Amino acid sequence: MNTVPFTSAPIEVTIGIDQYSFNVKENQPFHGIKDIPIGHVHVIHFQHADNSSMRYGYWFDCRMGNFYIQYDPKDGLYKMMEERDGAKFENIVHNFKERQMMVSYPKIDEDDTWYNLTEFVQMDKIRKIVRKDENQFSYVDSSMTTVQENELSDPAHSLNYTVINFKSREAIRPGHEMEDFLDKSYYLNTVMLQGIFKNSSNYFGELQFAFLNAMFFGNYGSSLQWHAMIELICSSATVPKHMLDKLDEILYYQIKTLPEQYSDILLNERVWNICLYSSFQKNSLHNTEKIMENKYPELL
Amino acid sequence: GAMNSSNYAELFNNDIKLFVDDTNVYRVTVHKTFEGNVATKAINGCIFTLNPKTGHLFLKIIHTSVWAGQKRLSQLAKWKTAEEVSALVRSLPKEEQPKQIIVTRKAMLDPLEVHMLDFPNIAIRPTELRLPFSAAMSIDKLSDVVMKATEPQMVLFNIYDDWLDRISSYTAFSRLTLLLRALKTNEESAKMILLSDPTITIKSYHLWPSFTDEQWITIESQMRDLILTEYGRKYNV
Ligand SMILES: O=C(O)CCS(=O)(=O)Cc1cccc(Br)c1
Ligand SMILES: O=C(O)CCS(=O)(=O)Cc1cccc(Br)c1
Repeated sequence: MNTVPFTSAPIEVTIGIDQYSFNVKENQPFHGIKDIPIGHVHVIHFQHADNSSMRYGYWFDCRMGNFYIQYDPKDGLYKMMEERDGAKFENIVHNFKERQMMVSYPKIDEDDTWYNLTEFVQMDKIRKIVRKDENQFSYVDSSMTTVQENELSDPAHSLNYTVINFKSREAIRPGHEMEDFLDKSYYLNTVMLQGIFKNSSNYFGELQFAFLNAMFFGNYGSSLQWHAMIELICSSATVPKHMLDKLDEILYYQIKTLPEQYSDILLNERVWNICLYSSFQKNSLHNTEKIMENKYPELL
Repeated sequence: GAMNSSNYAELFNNDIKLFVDDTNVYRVTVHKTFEGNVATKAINGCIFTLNPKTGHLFLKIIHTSVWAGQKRLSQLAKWKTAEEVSALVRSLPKEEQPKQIIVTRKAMLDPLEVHMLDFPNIAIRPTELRLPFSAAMSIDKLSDVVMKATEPQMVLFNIYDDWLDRISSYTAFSRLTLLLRALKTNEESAKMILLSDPTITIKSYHLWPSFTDEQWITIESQMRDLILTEYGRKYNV
């Protein structure tokens, strides 16, 4: 198991660590989170009690370094940093562990939620969407725009998702206008899967990362990206049967995890109704269709 | 965006623009089969592509062979229209290409946009106007060339005959739309009005008769009365 230490908690803050949320009071003796399960990316995120503006957080992987959190009173946020002195680090963590100043990530042995939401997510691909190369972890927040959004404004602070646009020359072969527009299989399988992503696991990784960024930071661009990538598969007549079975599972656990009070803004009625009831793959998402009907029948 | 009664003068400024109407592209007659089912039989149609400023009409004739062995014909019609328009634009020299293409029905917007991705500076737009262009097949010489056609064929016309020598495009357009609405609402009466006087005649190189200015006023008056008459008949007034 591994750990993320905090010099301190100077401002009252709601801290998130993957799908868990808990509150820290101004100057309560909090020094961090222990027993984080090795083997998965993680995300530690923040919402200041006093200013709900800007949810922000950090994507990291404990196998890539020793990371800690220290509040920066100039920039006004909890910053992630890497301690290169491994020995300084174990010493510090042991002290706080001994004094029991760390809350305990409760890994449950009948819960696969986090695995099921991050199966295809890999820190190396995150670091290509979020460009900040002198760090092994990746900052995201509420307001970061995506490359595509900055085509319709600082590029350093943007999310480089793979642009998808159904009415572009990339999506539409000359002389196959109607064919490619009503059946997107060319765009899915040759352009995106064989061309850009190389395999379906990197496509699913971006799709999952997109969803998590929407859900955890309320990032509007990420939400668009997550729907765009669902729609491209659902709108293709020809999709490997393994992709559909897996897509069904992925969405199911996304739908399962979404807070009920946030579905009116994070789910796009058009995309889902099309995908579940009109698209080529209408019959192919049984598990997703069952949880969507039973949980958010309102949306349909 | 969309075109309406607020920016109605835009049609007659100096930016090349075309209307595209696909209503008469796919045309069918419906009849009973021997076994008592219903079957369709397609007939020739046409794409109606009009420059409202000059009166130039690019009448692309749609031969029934186009449909042979195809599925989902009403939807293909929209994509066949978009392809024809796109090919027409591409055959025009650059300085003759439209800046705008206005489609008369919203279902045409995506097919045309996708076919025109190569032309990112050409705006593709809907209109809130209800334009009576479906009645173009009530014009006899257009109906004639469409039904006679044995093959795909592009035929060029000026739907204003010579009117622009004497009036503005704004007025020619008004007259054309009033004539076409009349023909759509009651085609037989509309035509009677145009040939009730046997002395006035249609030049072989025209579509509409050779009315004096004074006779056009009278005609215009009679067409408005017809539309009004049909409105009353319709709603009981
Ligand atoms: O210069 C400073 O203010 C910080 C140096 S330091 O306190 O060692 C940082 C750090 C290392 C290891 C665990 C944790 Br908690 C944080
Ligand atoms: O519904 C939720 O999200 C809250 C469950 S919970 O509070 O997250 C459990 C928990 C408590 C305290 C630290 C940690 Br880490 C996890």
